[PDB]
Amino acid sequence: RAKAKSRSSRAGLQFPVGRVHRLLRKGNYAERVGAGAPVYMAAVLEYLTAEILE
DNA sequence: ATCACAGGATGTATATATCTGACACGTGCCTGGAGACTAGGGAGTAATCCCCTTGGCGGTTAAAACGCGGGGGACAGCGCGTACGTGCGTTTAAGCGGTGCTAGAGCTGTCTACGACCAATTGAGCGGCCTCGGCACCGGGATTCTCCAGGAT
Repeated sequence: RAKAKSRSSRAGLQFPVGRVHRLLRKGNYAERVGAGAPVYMAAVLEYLTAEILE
């Protein structure tokens, strides 16, 4: 049994990834969401967040 | 000097006849709509808890309302001159039609890596709690604005 590990850490991100994946698959955006979509998106939201805050 | 009218010139709308290709209708599929069936999760209902909206009171205070005087902008009127509009004649390449080539859209069939799904485990994040520190406000002083008088242009 591997230890549970936050994806944000894995991706080197501060924004949550599992949650983004979760949001993407529902809200009825699509029947299915690919593994790399949540990750790509989390990076984008984080990037923009940084620009405004900076 | 201005009004209107009549004539000409021009451009528009009108009826007419003919042409053609874009619609209206019919045929033959064929695959998506409709009927029939079960299974189970979402929506509906009521309980009820308590948070937050409503209404009311009294002070106190800044903010609105009102009035007056006077400068400054909005507006109308005038005249200059030039930058556009209109019409003519020459030049351009747009549009039409047809030809020929093949690059890439669109569809078929096969196979497999990917994600939905489900059950188990747990730690990342949310609610509630205390603590005190950055921000808002007070009062005083510094200096940085605007505006008028008087002396230049």
